[PDB]
Amino acid sequence: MSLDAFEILTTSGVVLWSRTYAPVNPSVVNDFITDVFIEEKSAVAGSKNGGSAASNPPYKHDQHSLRWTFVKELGIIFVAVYRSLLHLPWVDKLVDNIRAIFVSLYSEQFKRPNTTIIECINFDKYFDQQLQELE
Amino acid sequence: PSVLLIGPSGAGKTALLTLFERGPLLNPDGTSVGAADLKNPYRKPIVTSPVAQTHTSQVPTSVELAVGANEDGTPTSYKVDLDATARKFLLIDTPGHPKLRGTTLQHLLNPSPSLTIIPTNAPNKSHSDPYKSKLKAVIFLLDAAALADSDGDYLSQTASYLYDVLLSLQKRFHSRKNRAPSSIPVLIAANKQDLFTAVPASLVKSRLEHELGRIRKTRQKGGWLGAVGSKEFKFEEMMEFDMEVEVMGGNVIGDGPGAERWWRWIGERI
Ligand SMILES: Nc1nc2c(ncn2[C@@H]2O[C@H](COP(=O)(O)OP(=O)(O)OP(=O)(O)O)[C@@H](O)[C@H]2O)c(=O)[nH]1
Ligand SMILES: [Mg+2]
Repeated sequence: MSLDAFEILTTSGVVLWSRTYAPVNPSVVNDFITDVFIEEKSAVAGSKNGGSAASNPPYKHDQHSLRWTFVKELGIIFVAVYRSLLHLPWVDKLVDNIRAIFVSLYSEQFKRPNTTIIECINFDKYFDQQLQELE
Repeated sequence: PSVLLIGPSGAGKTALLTLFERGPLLNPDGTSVGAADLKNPYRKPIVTSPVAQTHTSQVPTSVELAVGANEDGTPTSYKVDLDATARKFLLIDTPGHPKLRGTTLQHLLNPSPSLTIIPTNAPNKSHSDPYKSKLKAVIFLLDAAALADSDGDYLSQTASYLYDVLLSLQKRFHSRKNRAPSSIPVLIAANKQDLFTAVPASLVKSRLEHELGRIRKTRQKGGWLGAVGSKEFKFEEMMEFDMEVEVMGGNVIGDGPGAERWWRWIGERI
């Protein structure tokens, strides 16, 4: 516990799944995708990798940017939230594999084209099981 | 059967989209209409909230939506389930970031030729039957709570975007050649309306005209959106170009006018 909020949001912005422990300013993540995906100054698609950036002022100040995963086929992004350079590497282990669970369980659903609705409601159970294994 | 959602980031563009889809999915009391699990053929996905958390859209998303108009009903609400007996249309949310606005406008500017088909899984430059992507309406969504701020950057940059948006459609009218002109009615929607600072629609209409018109003057010194000769720019001038411009309020979240007024505008226009 006590490492803030985890979010699972689509390329187009909708948040499929959210877990929030501390109140996190929306703009934090909002600033994050703005630079990583829209302006793109210092990022390369990968798993468990670099997760660093500073946005400049096309869209605001930005902090420096958690650790994150991208699934191009499904267009979902996985953000686990640091506390400004506090940490414990488990989230890395957490965030990439945790896409592997989420993808596994709901990968089929992104195929349906008409809607932004992926119902992943039972997920939280799995999530807890995972959180403990890293303690 | 397409209506374009347009506006700057934070407008609640992507979130309004979410609101309309989950409408039929939960009864009043925000109940999941489908938690009687294990109905293979028909069961609608369970939804936990009438609108979901969102962050800034990095891509257009086109979403499936049906408008009910039971007779005398006008467009019925977006929260009534249907199972058909409905006009069907595509609501396409779009990115608001200034970098991502441009592609959308290219669509606005070329009339029929482009049409309005987005190559999903990305931007350009899984269920198949005779479907179309006609463009009959465009919605411009703004934050009427942020508009209140004295920083006044929002109205200026927001009105500027609207200026292009309205301007492109104007160029679209001059593109009737591609002999088959279509009138594009535009809804200017003042969102974030449960917030106390939310600027009233009438004011948003009035401010925009003032901001837009000045921009033309600002740009003219540097085409002339609206009338060839305008003492001042009104939305009413845009009619000349077959553009029904309407300022209407609403809120995606919280207590307020609701989104139905918008929704009623949309159904009347497909
Ligand atoms: N209180 C309140 N919040 C709203 C309203 N409409 C939208 N929001 C919130 O505004 C936040 C940002 O809006 P989004 O829809 O996610 O962003 P966007 O409008 O798609 O704009 P982009 O950044 O270009 O993608 C969301 O968290 C919404 O919950 C509203 O009417 N009232
Ligand atoms: Mg969005």
